[PDB]
Amino acid sequence: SIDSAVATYEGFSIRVHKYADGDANVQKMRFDLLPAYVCFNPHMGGQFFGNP
Amino acid sequence: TVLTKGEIVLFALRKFAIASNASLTDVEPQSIEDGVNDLEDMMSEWMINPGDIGYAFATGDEQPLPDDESGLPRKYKHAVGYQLLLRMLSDYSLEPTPQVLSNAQRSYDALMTDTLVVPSMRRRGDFPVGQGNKYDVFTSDRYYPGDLPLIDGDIPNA
Amino acid sequence: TVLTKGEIVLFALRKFAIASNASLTDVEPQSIEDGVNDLEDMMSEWMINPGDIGYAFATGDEQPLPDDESGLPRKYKHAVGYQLLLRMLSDYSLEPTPQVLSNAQRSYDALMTDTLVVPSMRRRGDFPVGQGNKYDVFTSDRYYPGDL
Amino acid sequence: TVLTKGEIVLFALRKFAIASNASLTDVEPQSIEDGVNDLEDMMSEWMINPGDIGYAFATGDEQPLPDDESGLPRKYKHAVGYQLLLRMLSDYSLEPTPQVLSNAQRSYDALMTDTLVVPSMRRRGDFPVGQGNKYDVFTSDRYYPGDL
Amino acid sequence: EILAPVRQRIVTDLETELAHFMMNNGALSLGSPNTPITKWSDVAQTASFLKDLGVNEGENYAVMDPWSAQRLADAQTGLHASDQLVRTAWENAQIPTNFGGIRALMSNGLASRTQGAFGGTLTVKTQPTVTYNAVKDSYQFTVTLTGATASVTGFLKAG
Amino acid sequence: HQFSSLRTPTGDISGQNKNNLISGKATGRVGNYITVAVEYQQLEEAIKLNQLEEILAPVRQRIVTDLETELAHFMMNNGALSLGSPNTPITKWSDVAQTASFLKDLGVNEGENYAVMDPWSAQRLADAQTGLHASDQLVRTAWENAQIPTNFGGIRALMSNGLASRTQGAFGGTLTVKTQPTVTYNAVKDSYQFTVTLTGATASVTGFLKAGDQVKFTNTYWLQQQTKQALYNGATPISFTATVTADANSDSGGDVTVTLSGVPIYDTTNPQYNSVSRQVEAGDAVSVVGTASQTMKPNLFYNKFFCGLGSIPLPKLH
Amino acid sequence: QIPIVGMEQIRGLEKHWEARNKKRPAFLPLREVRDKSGNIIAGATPAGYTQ
Amino acid sequence: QIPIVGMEQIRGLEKHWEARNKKRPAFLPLREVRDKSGNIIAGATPAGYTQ
Amino acid sequence: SQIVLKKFLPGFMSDLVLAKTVDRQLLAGEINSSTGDSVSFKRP
Repeated sequence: SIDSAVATYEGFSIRVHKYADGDANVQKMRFDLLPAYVCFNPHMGGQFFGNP
Repeated sequence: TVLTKGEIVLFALRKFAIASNASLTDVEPQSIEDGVNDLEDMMSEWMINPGDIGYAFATGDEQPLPDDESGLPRKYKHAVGYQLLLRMLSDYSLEPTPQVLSNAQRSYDALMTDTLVVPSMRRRGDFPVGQGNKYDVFTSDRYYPGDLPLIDGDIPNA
Repeated sequence: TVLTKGEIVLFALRKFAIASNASLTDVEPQSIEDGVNDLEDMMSEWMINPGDIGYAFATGDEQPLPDDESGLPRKYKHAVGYQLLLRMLSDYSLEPTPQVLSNAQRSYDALMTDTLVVPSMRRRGDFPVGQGNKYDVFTSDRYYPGDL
Repeated sequence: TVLTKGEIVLFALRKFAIASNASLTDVEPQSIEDGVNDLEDMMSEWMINPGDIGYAFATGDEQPLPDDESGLPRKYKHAVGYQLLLRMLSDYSLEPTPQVLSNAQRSYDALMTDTLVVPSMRRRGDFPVGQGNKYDVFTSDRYYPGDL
Repeated sequence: EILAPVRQRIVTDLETELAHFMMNNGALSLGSPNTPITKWSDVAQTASFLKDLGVNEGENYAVMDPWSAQRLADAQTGLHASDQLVRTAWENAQIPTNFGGIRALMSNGLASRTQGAFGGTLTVKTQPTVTYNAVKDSYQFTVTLTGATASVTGFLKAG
Repeated sequence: HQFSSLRTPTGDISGQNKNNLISGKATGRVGNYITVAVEYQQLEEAIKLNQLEEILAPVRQRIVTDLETELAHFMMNNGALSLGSPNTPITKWSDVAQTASFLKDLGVNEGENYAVMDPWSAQRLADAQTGLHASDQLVRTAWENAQIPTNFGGIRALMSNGLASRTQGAFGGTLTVKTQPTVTYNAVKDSYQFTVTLTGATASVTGFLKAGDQVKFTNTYWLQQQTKQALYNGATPISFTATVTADANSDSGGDVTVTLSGVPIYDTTNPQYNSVSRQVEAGDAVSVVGTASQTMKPNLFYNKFFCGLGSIPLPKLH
Repeated sequence: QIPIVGMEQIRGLEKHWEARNKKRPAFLPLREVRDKSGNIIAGATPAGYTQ
Repeated sequence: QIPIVGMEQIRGLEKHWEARNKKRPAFLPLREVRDKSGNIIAGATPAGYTQ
Repeated sequence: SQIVLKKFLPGFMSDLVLAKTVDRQLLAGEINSSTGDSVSFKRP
């Protein structure tokens, strides 16, 4: 029961919702995106700098 | 500046010459007390027809004090004092004169012109907006907003 | 800052100088009880035309007293006092002045301004409801209710 | 020559013979102070309904003095004096006269005709501008701008 | 109007916290953090280490900031025989795709980290448990150290 | 517009704050007419004035030259970024590549970047190019025609002799701010300029700071605009810099008030618009880049959407 | 067309006149015209309408 | 057509009359005509309209 | 200072290389309404 839409940006889908909670004549919009991350093997990457 | 209630009351007495600085006989303190009391009753009633104009009331149920700051702009004192005088004349068994009435009316009109409203009534809400306004799918706006009730899922009837 | 019957009655008597500090006269006990019971009766009558305004009545078999709390709002004091003065002056057979009449009328108008209703007449009851509202066919919602 | 306060009060007290140069009368500090305060408050309220005329108000928490410059142009002196006289006549239990009323009204109208301004009705803002104005040369001049 | 600069904010925050996640979970380290990147070996050592460990199935990568790349492009302009390389470096200041056996990339959106105050000769006091039965699920372990400063908050930051 | 995000494990943002729509505007104004007027007598036209068209040919060239000079003055007065020091001329390749690298790191994406340099710097760049080792075509072109490629160091470089010259103006003493300025976005969002007073200048010098001078704030840093991260040129962070708009003079006590273009926005109630690492508090160290009274022709670098020029058409007279 | 009324004639009663086209009021309130002495000189109707 | 009013009749209200065709006011305010003594002699309507 | 053009001034933008380089293949459509809030892969 809330107006919504979807936006695409470099393969990412963002859910936008619009409502008017409260009688303050103030509209509200929200954007939503949820991510998931995994580390397969810590011994296959890291940081690097230069050496003198 | 301060524009004290006692100053307003003394102004009201002076413009009808009940008692002034250049007078051999003066009024007793309780007369000023009743004048200030009537001033505050009149101003409290003035929250209906003329509307709030910035008067400061006594908070914490204290008796009115003549030397307290009213909190009104100086551009209102003649109107307030004239309206106070018209209410207070009978107590002194005296009647108003045409010049005083005209001055009171002029000052009251001057006060009134500073508190206009012009409500500027709205559009209905089922009035269609033209096809040339380029309405969209998401923001609605195909029809003008109206009262726009805020309906909750709970409390369905009301 | 609550109002009292004694305070309201005294205001009316001072307003026409029947009894006031400006004059050297002092309140006579007989005038005050008359003011109190006249005020109570006038409020009982007012319970119809101006409408209820928050007056607190005296519990049965108990006479009202000047020290009793009236319960009226502060803003109605001038209106009530002026009406009391107008229905009081006949006791001493005085005649109201044009300024007193004008002040009483102004106070009455100001009091009545805060009690308007504008009942906003409703629909009929057999008036058809259009197809733009997308009514529910089974329900009896093709027409306006138009009742209590 | 500059115009200061106090002389306006003296003008008001002289034009109705309260305290004139040749009337075998004298001025009083009470009258001077009352006139000065009345002038200050009257200009304060004149700030809204008639147009501002350039009056110079006293600095905060300082009493006005008769020697302080008013700042008014010399033309408005008669109007200001007549209005102040009408606003302070009732202090002495006196009543004005038709000739004084006519003079005050005429001078007030003379003051009004100088500060009078007539606004011009702007066009709506969605009113089309014709092809004869050659709006194609410009980008967003197809319609009238309206008002800010 | 709001649609354009909100997806950019979403993506930027996502990538910043992803960079934080990678620098918090990565294990290997190379070189001294003080010294910036200046020469060819500074980039080649990453590929050399990755090959030395023994990883083959996969595809290696490296990411560097804008200022560092110009320093390498400037180094490339000083080559002696590669006309194509010297021309590209002189004109467009662009390093090739494969630099030193690893793909070098240039990015300006990259998180930064503060070291965190530390002082004193540190050493381990208790033997930790690093058995495969214990660490066969997370490759993480808890260890205790001595020889630190008296009492400081944030002795070791994240990363 | 710019915005800020929220983080919540489930999405419940009932008790948090929402971004507001603070919008700013940039203003543009017209200048003054450029007019070239001549007159002659009828007798002069009859008996003496011949080849009038060839006589009057260069008026359009003069008009365009004046327009270009004014545009260059405006650009150098309104620029804010700064690289290098005036004490050293352009000699190397990094000296030009640094502009492209700085513009890329700052966050400029749209349009095409440009750099403009004087013929002597173009000659020195060609001289440096002649020392290449593998690109025979470029070496031959530089050795013969003394030219440079259109793209140079990743940025498009141009050579012009129409640039203007500026003067530094005498200055000295350990300059530092005296009063904390106001850098709130709601206050500085209209013109991107702010006024500040300094302390520690010379006793009484007229023309203490001239238009086009550049002042750098030592202990504050630039910020990557989109990622809100600091900028580091290796191990030396980049410091905030700004440009003076109009002339200033110093009174007794070493106090000088100056208006600067480009602003260090650090707003606490709207962090979303920050463009600097930290606030500029009282007593911060500032310095003026250049020399006491050096005069030179400044090289320029800019983006496509830095400044804009238009030529308003004029209507005919009756 | 717009009605024209005095200031004190409609002061305090503006909300009922503002919403006369959306709601369905049974009537509309308005005051009389009173001079400086409080006497009634004109009715409760609006003074006039714009042409 | 242009309405005709008085200086003292419309003083202090010009802004509400300047935009009666842009906004949608519920009413238009105007004062009455008073002589030198302060008595009302005419209504709040404009005196007339130009031909 | 009254009329406003309908085109916004350009702004600043960052770049995306980390998301494009990291592995976006193994974990793709496995966190559904059935598996729950976490899912695990095997080790060699």
